[PDB]
Amino acid sequence: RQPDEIDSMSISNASLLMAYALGSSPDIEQQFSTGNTYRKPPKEASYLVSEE
Amino acid sequence: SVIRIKTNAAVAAVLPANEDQADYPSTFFEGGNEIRLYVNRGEKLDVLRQYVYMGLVEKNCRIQHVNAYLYAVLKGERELLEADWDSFGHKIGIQGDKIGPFNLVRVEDIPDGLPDGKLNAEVSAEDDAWLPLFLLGLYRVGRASETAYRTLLMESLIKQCKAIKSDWVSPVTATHKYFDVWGNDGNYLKIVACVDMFYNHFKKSIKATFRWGTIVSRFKDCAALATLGHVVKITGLTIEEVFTWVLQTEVADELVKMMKPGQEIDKSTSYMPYLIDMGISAKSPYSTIKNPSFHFWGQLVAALCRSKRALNARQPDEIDSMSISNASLLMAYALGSSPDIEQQFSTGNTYRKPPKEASYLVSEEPKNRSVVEWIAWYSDVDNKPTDDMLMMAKRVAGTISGPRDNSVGKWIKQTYG
Amino acid sequence: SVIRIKTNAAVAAVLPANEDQADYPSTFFEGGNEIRLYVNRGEKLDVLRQYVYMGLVEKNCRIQHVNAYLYAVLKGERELLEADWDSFGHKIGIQGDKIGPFNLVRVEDIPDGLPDGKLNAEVSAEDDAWLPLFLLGLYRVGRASETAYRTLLMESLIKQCKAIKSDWVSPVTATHKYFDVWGNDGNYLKIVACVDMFYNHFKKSIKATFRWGTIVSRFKDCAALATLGHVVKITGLTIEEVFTWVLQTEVADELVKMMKPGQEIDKSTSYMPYLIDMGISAKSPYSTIKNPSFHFWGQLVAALCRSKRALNARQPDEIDSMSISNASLLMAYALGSSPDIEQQFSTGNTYRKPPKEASYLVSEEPKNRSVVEWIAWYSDVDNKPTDDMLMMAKRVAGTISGPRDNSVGKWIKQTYG
Repeated sequence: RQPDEIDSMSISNASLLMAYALGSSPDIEQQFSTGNTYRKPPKEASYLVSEE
Repeated sequence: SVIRIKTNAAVAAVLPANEDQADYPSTFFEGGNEIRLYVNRGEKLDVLRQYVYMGLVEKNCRIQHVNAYLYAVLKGERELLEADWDSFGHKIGIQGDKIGPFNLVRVEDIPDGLPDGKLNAEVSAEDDAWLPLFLLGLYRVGRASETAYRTLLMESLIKQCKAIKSDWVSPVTATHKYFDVWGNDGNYLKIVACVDMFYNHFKKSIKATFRWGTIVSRFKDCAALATLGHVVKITGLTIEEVFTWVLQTEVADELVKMMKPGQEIDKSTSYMPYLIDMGISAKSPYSTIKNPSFHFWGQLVAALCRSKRALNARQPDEIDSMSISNASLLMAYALGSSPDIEQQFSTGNTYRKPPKEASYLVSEEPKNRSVVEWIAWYSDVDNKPTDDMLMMAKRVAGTISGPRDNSVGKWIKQTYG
Repeated sequence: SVIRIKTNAAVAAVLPANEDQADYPSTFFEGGNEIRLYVNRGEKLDVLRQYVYMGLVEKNCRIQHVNAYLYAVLKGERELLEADWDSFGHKIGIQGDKIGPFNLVRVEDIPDGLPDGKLNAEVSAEDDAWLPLFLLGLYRVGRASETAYRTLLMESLIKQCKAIKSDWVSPVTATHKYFDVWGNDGNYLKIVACVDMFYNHFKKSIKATFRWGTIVSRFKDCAALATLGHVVKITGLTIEEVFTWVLQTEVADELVKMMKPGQEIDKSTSYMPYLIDMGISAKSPYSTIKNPSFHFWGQLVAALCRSKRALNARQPDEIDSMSISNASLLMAYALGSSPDIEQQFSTGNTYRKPPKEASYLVSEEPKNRSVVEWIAWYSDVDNKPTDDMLMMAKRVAGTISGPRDNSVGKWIKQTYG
């Protein structure tokens, strides 16, 4: 149920920003390994797609 | 090193309500080494078989009768041990002696519950060929609730109409569910488990036909192990190679909890598969419900890999479905971009002789199935699926002629398609 | 040789629940063990012939009667052994002797189980031209369960209506299945196997017509051998060349276990074809269920090579089908891109006269069927099928007018098409 008398216009906007962030950066980290490495992350600086 | 949360003035620590854990089969045998069966022993076999045979003719068959009879007919069926049989520290039999079907559990005398009524019918001194098979067969029929409940009784009647000569009236009701009570009796679950584990060891014995209706008791509520084995066979990867692809931190903790060493999950002829029916453990940790976030992973990977069996796997609500589905498509699109394609036999010729020229920059798609090379490749696309990648997902979506509701097949249709 | 698996702290055990293997014909007869047919003898032939006819006219034709009768009527049909007959070390007959149909197995008189009842009807005593053929032929009707169950009886009725003169009453029921029980009797399976193996050797004998209805006993639960033989004929490759194409590491493992040397798999005059009916093994290693991933391989290749029988080949659940289908399509498109075209006869003229080309830059498509040239060719396209390659797959998809509910026939239509 959508609760009447809330900032429905703004709360829906903040919710979409959080939902689109979880999908654009999923919980994607390897866990197990057989003696192989860890993708050696070099900490990216900037992608110009949407500076996402 | 926990991270504290503050606000515009002060800290506000947060913790929600908890949830329940699971039990393990091995912990029960540290002080309570012996299982406790309770069957009525003292009445003669022929009197017990007729107490059941008139309870079977009536849609009102009590459970104390079926337990007392099955202990009588199935107690002399001893068989030769060709090799020591010892699991979880409780040895069952030394080499060269005949053990019976009931030496797997201590047979304690029943609490005073001697069966009432059901006056004996005519002489059925030859009906032991089917009676244990029928009463054991209702456990399989007691389970199914859908139209398979109709199919199984017809298959069960064939198993016993073949048993005597030709004639067999069918006392069993077509659709009444009075024998569903039998699955709630803890002693009846133990005798049903003893018949299956015993004849799984002596598969060559003539009485192995009784295993119908009790084979379902083996590896019960352990579907998470079947999911791990299903992924290994369909993916073509080794069991170790499947573990490296567990891209979620939460899915690994659920996969780790099932792998606790001293549980004898490996090797047959163990007490672990029958942990629940024997009472060895409540709510088995290998059940699908106890580790849902791992159950969706892999089963979705098997789907995307054209399983057709994973498509009817109820997607478990309350998991990181948005992220688990992304790791599955990357794993599924890696298995198709590097098929298990290696020469095996040879008539005297050589191999593709790869010289490893650093890499090809077409889409720098790795030519191997190693997770490390693929995760680094997937980061170049900002961890968002590529065109080609969604295109395979629509190809898998086209095989789902009709999904089951709220299933993995519905998930592939709504998300990827 | 297991590899170790770590996480962010510690190692994790990597073993799932196990499963069981199959037996081999050679391991039996390792002690010199004899097959032991166990049938009740000592009763007169004519009374057993009448005990059977007075059960056959009714819907209750018990099997102890048919076993005792078939041993009586069919023991003495001896035939001229023109050459030594020796399988698995247990010699059957020396050259030049009258042999027999029942000397392949020890007679081993049964513990007293003599059939009761069914008093004799009128005397025929000359109708053995059809009676063994019907009871042996009724085993074949025991198998089919669909409308072919009706078609086989029509073939059985014509075989015996022609047997007497013109007249033939048909005691057999049109559809009742009281004789489906007969296939579970171990003695009946042994006698039905002896008639087929005996008359497979003496094909010229007049009583070889009895072989109808027992031919189903040959290579039973050995469909993987029929699949391996089918690919050699449909693809046109030599049996050696088919082994070289096994692009999956798993498909090789079934062929290795299927080829165990001392099993007399090649020899006709051997005990191997009757693995199930003779009791030599309780689970043939050559069954389709015992060798998955090989059964999907080849049968999909036979499909893709436009075989009409492979389309109804049960796709084995729980395999790496996504990878096998890629290797299968690559093999099928190689047989079509270089058909066996070498000239054979000649009037004194020559052949395609190749002057050592060694390299054409069209698509470097090899002109031969060697696996090595195709694997290197497939590696240049990153082990993904080409346009031209899928275009052949759509061509095979258009001939699949209607698939059954699953199997490879769904594969060519659903994925490649």
